[PDB]
Amino acid sequence: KTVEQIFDERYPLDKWKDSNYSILDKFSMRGRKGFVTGAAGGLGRNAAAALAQAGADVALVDLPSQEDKLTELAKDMSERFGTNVIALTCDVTDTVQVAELKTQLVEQLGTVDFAFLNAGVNVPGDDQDATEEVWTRTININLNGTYRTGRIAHEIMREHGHGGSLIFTAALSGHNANYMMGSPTPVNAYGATKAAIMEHSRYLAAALAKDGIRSNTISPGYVWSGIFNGRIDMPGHDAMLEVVPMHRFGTNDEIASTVLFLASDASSYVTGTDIRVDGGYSVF
Amino acid sequence: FDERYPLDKWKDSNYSILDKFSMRGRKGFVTGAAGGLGRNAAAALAQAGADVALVDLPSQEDKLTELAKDMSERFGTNVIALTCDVTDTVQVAELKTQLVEQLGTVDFAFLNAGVNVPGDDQDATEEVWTRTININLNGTYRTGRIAHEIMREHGHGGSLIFTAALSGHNANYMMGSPTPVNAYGATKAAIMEHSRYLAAALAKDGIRSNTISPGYVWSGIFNGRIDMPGHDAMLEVVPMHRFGTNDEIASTVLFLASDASSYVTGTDIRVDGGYSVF
Amino acid sequence: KTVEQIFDERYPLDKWKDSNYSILDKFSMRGRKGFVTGAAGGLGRNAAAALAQAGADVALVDLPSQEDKLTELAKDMSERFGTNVIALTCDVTDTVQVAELKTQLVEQLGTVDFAFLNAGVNVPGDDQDATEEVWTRTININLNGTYRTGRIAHEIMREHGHGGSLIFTAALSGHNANYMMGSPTPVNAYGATKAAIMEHSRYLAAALAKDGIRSNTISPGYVWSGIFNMPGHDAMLEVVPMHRFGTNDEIASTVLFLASDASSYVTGTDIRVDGGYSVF
Amino acid sequence: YPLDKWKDSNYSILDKFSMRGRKGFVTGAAGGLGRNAAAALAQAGADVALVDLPSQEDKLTELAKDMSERFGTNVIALTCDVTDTVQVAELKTQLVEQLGTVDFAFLNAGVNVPGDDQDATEEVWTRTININLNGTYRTGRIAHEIMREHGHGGSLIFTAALSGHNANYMMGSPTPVNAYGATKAAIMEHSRYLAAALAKDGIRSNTISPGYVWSGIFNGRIDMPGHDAMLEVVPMHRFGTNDEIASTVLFLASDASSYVTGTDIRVDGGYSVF
Ligand SMILES: NC(=O)c1ccc[n+]([C@@H]2O[C@H](COP(=O)([O-])OP(=O)(O)OC[C@H]3O[C@@H](n4cnc5c(N)ncnc54)[C@H](O)[C@@H]3O)[C@@H](O)[C@H]2O)c1
Ligand SMILES: NC(=O)c1ccc[n+]([C@@H]2O[C@H](COP(=O)([O-])OP(=O)(O)OC[C@H]3O[C@@H](n4cnc5c(N)ncnc54)[C@H](O)[C@@H]3O)[C@@H](O)[C@H]2O)c1
Ligand SMILES: NC(=O)c1ccc[n+]([C@@H]2O[C@H](COP(=O)([O-])OP(=O)(O)OC[C@H]3O[C@@H](n4cnc5c(N)ncnc54)[C@H](O)[C@@H]3O)[C@@H](O)[C@H]2O)c1
Ligand SMILES: NC(=O)c1ccc[n+]([C@@H]2O[C@H](COP(=O)([O-])OP(=O)(O)OC[C@H]3O[C@@H](n4cnc5c(N)ncnc54)[C@H](O)[C@@H]3O)[C@@H](O)[C@H]2O)c1
Repeated sequence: KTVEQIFDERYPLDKWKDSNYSILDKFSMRGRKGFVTGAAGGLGRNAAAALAQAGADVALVDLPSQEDKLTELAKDMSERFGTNVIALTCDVTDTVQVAELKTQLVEQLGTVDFAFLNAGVNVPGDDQDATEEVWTRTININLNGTYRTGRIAHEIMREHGHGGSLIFTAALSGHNANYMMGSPTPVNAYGATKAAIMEHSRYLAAALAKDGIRSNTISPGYVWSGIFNGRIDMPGHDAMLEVVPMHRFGTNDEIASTVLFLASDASSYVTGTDIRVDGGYSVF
Repeated sequence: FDERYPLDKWKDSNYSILDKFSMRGRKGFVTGAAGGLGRNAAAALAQAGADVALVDLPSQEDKLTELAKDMSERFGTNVIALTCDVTDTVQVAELKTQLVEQLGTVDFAFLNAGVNVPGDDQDATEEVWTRTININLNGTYRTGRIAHEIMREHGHGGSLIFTAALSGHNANYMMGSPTPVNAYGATKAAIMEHSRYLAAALAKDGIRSNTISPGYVWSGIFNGRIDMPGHDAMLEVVPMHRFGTNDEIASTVLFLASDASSYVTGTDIRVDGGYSVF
Repeated sequence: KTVEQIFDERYPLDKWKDSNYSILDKFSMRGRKGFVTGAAGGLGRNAAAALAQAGADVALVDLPSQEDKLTELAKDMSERFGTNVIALTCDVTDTVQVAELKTQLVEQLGTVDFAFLNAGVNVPGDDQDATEEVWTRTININLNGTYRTGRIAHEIMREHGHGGSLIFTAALSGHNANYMMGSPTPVNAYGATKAAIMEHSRYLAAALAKDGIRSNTISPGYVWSGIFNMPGHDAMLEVVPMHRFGTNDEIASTVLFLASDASSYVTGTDIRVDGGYSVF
Repeated sequence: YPLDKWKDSNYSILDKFSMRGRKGFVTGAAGGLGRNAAAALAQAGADVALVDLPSQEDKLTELAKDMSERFGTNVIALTCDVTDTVQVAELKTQLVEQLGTVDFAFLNAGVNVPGDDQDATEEVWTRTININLNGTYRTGRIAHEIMREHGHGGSLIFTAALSGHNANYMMGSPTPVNAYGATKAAIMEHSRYLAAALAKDGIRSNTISPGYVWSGIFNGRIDMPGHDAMLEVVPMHRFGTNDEIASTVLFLASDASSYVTGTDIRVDGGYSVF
């Protein structure tokens, strides 16, 4: 029937039988623009760098204090991959800076096709006796900060009248209390925010599907991004990887490839789900 | 071994499995105790033989006092009204003191207080978002904090029950689109991973931490807001094709609070009439 | 007659204001009849002893080899709790014995209002190099056997035109690979079958809700049931916050919750009784 | 642990998605997901064996020749019923003999047996377990047997389902996926166990859980009202296409996912959120 002809047109079965078509083209980010938060840190800058090499304009977003490190990273990535990689400072806990970041993203870059909302922090003393300061500091940065930065991203997309890809950095702390030889790590408030970020991403996926916007999370395990260099002896290293079958820390590049996949058309039917990158931690 | 892991306790004639659901000699509190889930949980625990503090907003003091008097007479336990806005850190600090002074100790807490702020969708404003976090997430944290602080200071175990939600796992489906539970869903997911950490962290101290995730419960909050077509439309994705009742949450709170759940910690019990299946 | 008057009658708010009402009555199994598979094991007999003490008639079901043990336990629990507790031997891999079980359940009990599908096995050499023999034996017993015993339970319920509660024993192994000092324990096929039982239970919960039948899984962690007999013990309890094995009565109390009206709005979900393992 | 590989003229993140010199096989290679996955891995520069029922031998050969021409790689056809242990043993030997070794396996073969509801018979139940569970375990087992015997790592990819996580929803009732859902759930915990057990061997094990994908299996079996009634709970409000599964299979097969093991990627256009 015409009903079957409609389905056969809507859903092509074998694009690989077109000479001009390639499955590798899906991982391209050419003619696309977006921003990366916490882009001074290992996961942020490496993710941004991977998106730039795929051929995307990337605004490197981090604290005002990182302005110098941002602008030189923005310059290095620009000359390396011949892309418009700019630097924009914004404290994500300050609404005024977030409101002004929205303005500069649209003006300096052009639009937002993707957003890697990676900015986050683990506060010391984040255990069962996490104080009001330790609790609220984590909630204000991880949950409220992300929400705001996530909001301006999908605000621009709808206002510009096109789709896009939201990638929120969660954690296994959002799934499990991180195991350390009988006792858990201090990730009480930290885990709560990442679990909140996860179900937030899931809601936006459901709500913004009609707008052509996908929303997914990456839950990295132990990744050696530079966060705690010279702050973990090999006794600690080998002790931490007890419960990681692969018995090694992840690297920034192994997260960068996952961000690329979620940002690109390779994941065009992936929304409202999580991709764990933990070397099999979640199995235990 | 063997001596500390009895295989067949039922072979003792003076033992009974039903004694594990008893709460006689137990003392604790319930937040949101003016609401359907809270007051029915409080009444269940009191009927099981516990002393209960009914905790809610200052504006609910008269209702709480009425409820507390009613439950005391019916069940013959110490049921008292104690007001606390969980957003106010000063009132939470005072709540800790009055719990200890008027009950003696805390062996259980049902941290049930929560709101659904209107306009909680993709376009959630700073106010709608932060209000939901401040009440549901921060409010539940600090009320949870004083409960296990009292337990450890008094040198005994206890059971924390946090009210999460189905919204914490899934976005509530209604006729193609999700219901506005953007911030709400986020706070309930946070509470579930919060309770999990505490379960692992406070096992040393003999304290269990678990969540209940209610589906659709006819608590009083839906009265006069929905019609029959809306009722049926909401329950399209609920196999049992009916709202749960306050007694069905109350029986679950008694299980997790009592010794029946003695080896149950860092987990969640969904009470949603099979919603989560879909 | 008003829409709100119907809702008020459908959904009572404060049943405790009925002086004849008690929340503890929801845990009674008086006038309820059911069966427990693997009833010779620790989890099985204790669950049965609990349900009998709550006031239920119980058929104790296990392998033909356990007949004498089942008879002794069935006579013991009958004297103790003053209910009709009977023994009915059945190999869950044998379709003729399971058809014979369905007959004797209706003939000797009268009906089936609850079923604890607890029978299960852990086969030696169940690792990455699990053989066709080890794999298929696990699947034949754990998955296919549990399916059959579960099927006749909800067949009897629907044939007798009433609801009931199915309880399937899953495991921690169904969610995660059990941790031992860097490597997983041999639960390759075992883990697979327990994960299959969980999603099997979840389908039945959705399908049988209209028939008034509830389906739930219990996922025990490390329970000292008698299947076991400082070292090794502590290595396994390294990732258990409570740093102790569960006892059979701690699973039995979870079964009684799921079998009783205490869980009347609980269906298509799992209850982890693992002392906080899942957290790690 | 390098911190910034991007700061290197001899490095590309896109190169991680290459399969140059990689050898492996795809079960269910006659169907939409299988053949399009194979095509994607072939175009990435892998030698690929198309594995399906003996009845599909002619179709597999035509595809294997078509794919070999377009992508200039050794794409071959092998018959194997996954319910037959003798044919699986024959497959293992033929895989090594015709490819050389197996660096990856996409265990994608599966069936949805009609009458698979609450009253799924012994015949309907056992058929689903035989094919989906025992057959997937077999084809998986010979894959990591070869990898380890040949003393190198690899990537196992098992096709699970949405049905493995949730009972598919349609107008207030679950669709008949009783045994189906059970097998797909078993495959996910199977994959998780292998991920933990074979990590030291350099072998990764992951699952893909498709929602509704217009692979060809739905052709002429659903009308427009039925189509729309199914997409009520899919926010993207459309079926997936074989290419959208293929891109996911390539990610999990390739070095792009080098730190991804013992997990699942749902490709359901947002289904899981409800
Ligand atoms: N590397 C890991 O082990 C790991 C594991 C799980 C989760 N994560 C998460 O990944 C993300 C990146 O972490 P990382 O490993 O690269 O270490 P990192 O500390 O270098 O990265 C965090 C970055 O977020 C920025 N940040 C914090 N608060 C901010 C604020 N108000 N405004 C703007 N920027 C702010 C920081 O400046 C930093 O550059 C974090 O969100 C972290 O929670 C990391
Ligand atoms: N009824 C349902 O269908 C349902 C479903 C999922 C989750 N929940 C959650 O269960 C819990 C109780 O639900 P309910 O049905 O009884 O609704 P409810 O509104 O009647 O009960 C919640 C109570 O929390 C109190 N509250 C709000 N803000 C407070 C604050 N700052 N400080 C102290 N108290 C405050 C309220 O006064 C109220 O009495 C809530 O957390 C709710 O989010 C309910
Ligand atoms: N550490 C634990 O105790 C633990 C943890 C997780 C899951 N489980 C599961 O709990 C259930 C009971 O475990 P248990 O601790 O009592 O050990 P158990 O071996 O003593 O009990 C299992 C019983 O099932 C019976 N069985 C095996 N195959 C059978 C067949 N074809 N037909 C009839 N009966 C058969 C056995 O005879 C046995 O009595 C099992 O399914 C087990 O996999 C146990
Ligand atoms: N298309 C979807 O919407 C969808 C959704 C969820 C899961 N899946 C699963 O994805 C996989 C591919 O499905 P599909 O959409 O391409 O449908 P399909 O039926 O066209 O492809 C499956 C292939 O497996 C083969 N097969 C069946 N039994 C076999 C046996 N004993 N031995 C060897 N091969 C056998 C079949 O010949 C078939 O070519 C399946 O496992 C399916 O269960 C598909």
